[PDB]
Amino acid sequence: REPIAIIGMACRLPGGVDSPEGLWELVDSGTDAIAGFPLDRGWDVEGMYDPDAEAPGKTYVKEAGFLYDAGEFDAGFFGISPREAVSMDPQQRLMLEASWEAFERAGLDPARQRGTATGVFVGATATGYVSVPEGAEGFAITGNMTAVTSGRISYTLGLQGPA
Amino acid sequence: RQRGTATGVFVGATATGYVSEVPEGAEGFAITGNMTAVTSGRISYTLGLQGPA
Amino acid sequence: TSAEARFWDAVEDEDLEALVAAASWAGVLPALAGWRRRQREQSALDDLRYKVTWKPTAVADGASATGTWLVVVPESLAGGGWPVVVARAVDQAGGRPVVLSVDAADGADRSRLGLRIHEALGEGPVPDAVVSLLALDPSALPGLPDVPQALASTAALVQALLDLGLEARLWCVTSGAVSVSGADGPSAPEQAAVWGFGRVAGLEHPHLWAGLVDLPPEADERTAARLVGVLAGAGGEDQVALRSSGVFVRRLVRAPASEVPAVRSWKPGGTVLVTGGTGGLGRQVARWLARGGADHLLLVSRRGVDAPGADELVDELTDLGARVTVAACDVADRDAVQRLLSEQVPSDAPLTAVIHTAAVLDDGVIDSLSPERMEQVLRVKVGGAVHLYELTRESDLSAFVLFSSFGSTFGLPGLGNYAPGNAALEALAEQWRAEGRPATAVGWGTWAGGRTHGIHELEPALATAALEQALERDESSPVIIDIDWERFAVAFHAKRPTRGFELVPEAQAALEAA
Amino acid sequence: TSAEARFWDAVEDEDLEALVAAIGASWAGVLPALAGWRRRQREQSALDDLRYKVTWKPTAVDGASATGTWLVVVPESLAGGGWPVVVARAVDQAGGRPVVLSVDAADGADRSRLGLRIHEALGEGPVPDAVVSLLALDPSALPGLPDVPQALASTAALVQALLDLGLEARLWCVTSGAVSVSGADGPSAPEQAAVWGFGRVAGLEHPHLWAGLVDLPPEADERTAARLVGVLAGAGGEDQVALRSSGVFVRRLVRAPASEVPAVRSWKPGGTVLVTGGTGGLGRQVARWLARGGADHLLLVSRRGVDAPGADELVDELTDLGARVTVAACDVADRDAVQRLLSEQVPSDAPLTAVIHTAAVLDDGVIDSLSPERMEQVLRVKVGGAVHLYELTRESDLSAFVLFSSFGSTFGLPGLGNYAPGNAALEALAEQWRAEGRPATAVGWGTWATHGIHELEPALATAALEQALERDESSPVIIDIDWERFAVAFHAKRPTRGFELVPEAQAALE
Repeated sequence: REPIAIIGMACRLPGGVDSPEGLWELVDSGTDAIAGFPLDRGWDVEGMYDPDAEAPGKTYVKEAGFLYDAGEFDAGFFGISPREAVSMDPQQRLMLEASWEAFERAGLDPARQRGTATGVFVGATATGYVSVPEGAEGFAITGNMTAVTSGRISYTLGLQGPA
Repeated sequence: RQRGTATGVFVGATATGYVSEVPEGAEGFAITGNMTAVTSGRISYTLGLQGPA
Repeated sequence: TSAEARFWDAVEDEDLEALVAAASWAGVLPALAGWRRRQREQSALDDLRYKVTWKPTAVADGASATGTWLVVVPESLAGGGWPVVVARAVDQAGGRPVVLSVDAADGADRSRLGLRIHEALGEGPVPDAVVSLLALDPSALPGLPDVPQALASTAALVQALLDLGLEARLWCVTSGAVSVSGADGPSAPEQAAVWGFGRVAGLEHPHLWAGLVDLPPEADERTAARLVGVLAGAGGEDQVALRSSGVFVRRLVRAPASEVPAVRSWKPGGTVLVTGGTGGLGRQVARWLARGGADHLLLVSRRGVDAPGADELVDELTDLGARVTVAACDVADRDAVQRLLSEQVPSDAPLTAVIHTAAVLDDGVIDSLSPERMEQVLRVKVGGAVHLYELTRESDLSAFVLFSSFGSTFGLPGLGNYAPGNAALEALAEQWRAEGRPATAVGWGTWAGGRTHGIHELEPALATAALEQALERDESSPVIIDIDWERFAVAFHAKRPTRGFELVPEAQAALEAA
Repeated sequence: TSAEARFWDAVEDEDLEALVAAIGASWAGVLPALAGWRRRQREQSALDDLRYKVTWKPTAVDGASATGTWLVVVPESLAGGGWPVVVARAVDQAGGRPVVLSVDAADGADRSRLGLRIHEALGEGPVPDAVVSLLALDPSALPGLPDVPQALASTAALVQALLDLGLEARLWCVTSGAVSVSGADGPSAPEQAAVWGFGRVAGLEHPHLWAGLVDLPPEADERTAARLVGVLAGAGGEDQVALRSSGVFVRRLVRAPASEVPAVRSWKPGGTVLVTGGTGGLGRQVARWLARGGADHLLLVSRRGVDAPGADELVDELTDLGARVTVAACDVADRDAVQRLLSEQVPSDAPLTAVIHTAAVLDDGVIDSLSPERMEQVLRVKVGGAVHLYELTRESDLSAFVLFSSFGSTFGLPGLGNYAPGNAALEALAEQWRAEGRPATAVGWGTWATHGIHELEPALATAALEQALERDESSPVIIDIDWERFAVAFHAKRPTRGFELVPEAQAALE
């Protein structure tokens, strides 16, 4: 029952949060980050509204918590081509940058974790990003597999513990 | 007789395209009925198991 | 595909012999051709329809305050709320602020404000940016009540910077000028008029004008830091609004009324008052209402029966089955409007709707505009609508239509003494809907008869039918305009680079191909 | 979604209640025919995805530097004049050392003798850097095996003789009049086109050894010989080029633009449709298509006839469609057997209107294991049968004479060395017969019913053939390619620029 030290953290949450201190500033200031649905995702934001809960395919909710920069990613840093990046689920992309940052905040050079017994335990679900660019349907398969949300971190950083 | 016991349920499963057309009113059932998490949790619910699913 | 197109060609032409090869079709074909005909008609009206919207954007890690910043603050507020936090934010962002307190009379005057600016920045260096908080005073201009202090101060500050010859970019800040969501309160028209002015100032003087930025009701160090972050940041966005939620940017988006169901029916009953009813758009409104079975029409104008064509317009309207009354009345005079709403409206035909299309044109470049020229325009545009709204409170109206313009929606050069009044009408409608009244502000494009650098003139038949559909759907702020995005998006982007048309796919396609 | 989209969903789902709701009783009879029309349009879009065509792209060429010694292999008939003299000087001009090895027809078609003559020509000196072969410039047939061209037997014996020696030099195979770049350029030679079919397979089996193919114009020239060495020694990644007076051209596969307009030249069948290999796999599918289209008499031919595996089963199906069937056990390779077949079996009331050549021997193997005897068996029926049928049917105005080629010829696949040359020869025969004012079509077929290449459903394949016949489609390529995995696997074996104009293949590699 040994206590487990938290030595690094990383996050991107609604209201401009991209770090643990940004999250602290949000709750310390008592800020409400709920805002309008994103307008750059092909959603029929105008047509989907209806106050009647029984209306099919509609929603009575007009605002929620979003990462309005969910598609922003340094593909080149992780050796991912622009076309693989487009067909890659943003959940995998967000996990790659957050994982890199969390190791850095722990005072750990993420590249010195190559070949270590470092495990990756991720909670995630399939959210239908692929509802595809030419020459990237193969990339779209692993790029949208829920198992690869954890596995790609171990692959990219050469971690040898379970993902 | 396993109701109320510390019985865990560990399932390896992936979501498939069973439901993308469901009966009227059965929309609530379509949600839990196609959640990969419920593939394990349903066993614990139906048999009253108290360990993690 | 061309096979699918050839199928529809035979359906629309109603050719049975061609369709069977490509009978039971005989009874089906005219019902299918009628549905396809109705969809083309609906598609024609929908192409004209847009709406202003606020795009939530990611909060950027803004750059430092590069250089000395002149923060022009009004005296009325003094160092208390917003002025204290914005100066502290510029200071902590690596910049040297120089606060300048200004009188209400000094803020309105061009030459007096310019002298005060040269006096404050005299010893120090030439600034790289100017941040004006003068729009935060909600009071009216002394002597000229229809001119707000916010619009007059913002006009005097921009034209004073041209006289002084300073290169510093001007960022004008407001609070409650725009409403980004339902929860957000209705917009203050005295501050919304500054946004109407700012879009025109942006096009006439692209380097001088940096942009507009709206602030939440309360002041705080958190939003002040966000403010200087967007002013000193990379930019691109010249119309932003800061709220608790984060950052919002003004956008234009298509608003097709096809999937939106037709709530309520446009049944013109009783008396429908139409200001400017003897000529221009009001004359086309009168024709539209008389065709829809209007009982009584009270067409108003400051000329009345002596207006050109009023003699045969009344004949045309009574021939369409509609009782008509034409009266000479200055809508800017509250007493005249009160007498009109008691003598001219009959008992058997009570007032059910008002269509405000009254205005006086006095166009000129920002450099030539003065508060005196603004008062004449705002007296009838805003003042008339305020008088007609306040005097018809007890009456139960079905609709109150304010005629706005594309000059407010996005702006054009020369419309600096035209767009502010239209923007104040849009904000007035929001205030009236918050009180539970059926106000509607219509962002109209140019009409046939009465600039084609992409903006095509609207055909009155399409324009009135698009207005009718919007009324039949409780649309708050419909934008009705015929735009050739292939030419307009490039022409507007050349005058001033903006991302306002980013969510119109035809406009974004034109910008990428360049 | 939109109102037009909702309309088509109710048509496909065959939901009458939702259909009248999507628009403003007689719909019951309309809905099945309309949904059937919508189904044929989806299959037409799938058919459009199968169409490709081999084209020749002009390319710019500037004094390339040649290195090492260049072994120029040549037939003994042409040595001393023509192309062999000007090519030997062009390599000497560029820096290289020519070694013009003159070889006769007997030593040229045998790998042991050819390899021994190469070993003796090179001698104790340094190994060559390039091997330029002019052996394909022999138009004669092999002695005793008339269906094997000297050009093909020599090219096969050369690549395998070089493998036996293990010289590591890059083999550039030169040819003349094997390809047509501009249509009116001139019809191709089947003996030399077979060399390209062989060459594409050799390119994938031995990528380092095989450098490529270069077609030459008819008359020899100093400027053309200079441009020949310019592309061999030059830094050009083009393995299939053709030189003409106009300039340099490169072979490219490209999607054929979709029809999208009525094909008002309906496939009108009648009389007698001769079909070789009718009892076989592809032959049976063609017979089904013709009998369904409304043929009068289908003269199926094969080595077995009625005593085949499923001949009685096929005849009992075909009779119900509305056509008389007369199958025969005659070998298409023997000329005397075809002469008597076009009189004893074909009746006078229904004369020969069309010919569909689909006969082939089931032989396939790697380049190393091939021999001239093994190649005679395949080319006896594939090429030999086609020329015998064409020459005898000259006294009759045919509607169509389709030849069944293959994807192995169009782009090549390893292990098709005794298969692709015959298919490439058919392509050359078709353009030679079209020049004579006769109707001919060489269809580069895919697999019917290998990775990347999906099997074509026979119904969709015969529909593509029918639409190609309705159009005056010269050499259509009909195949279902999974460009994503195919273009990567093809590049892994041999990096090529041939699939550059196909957007799907170009994207796959990036």
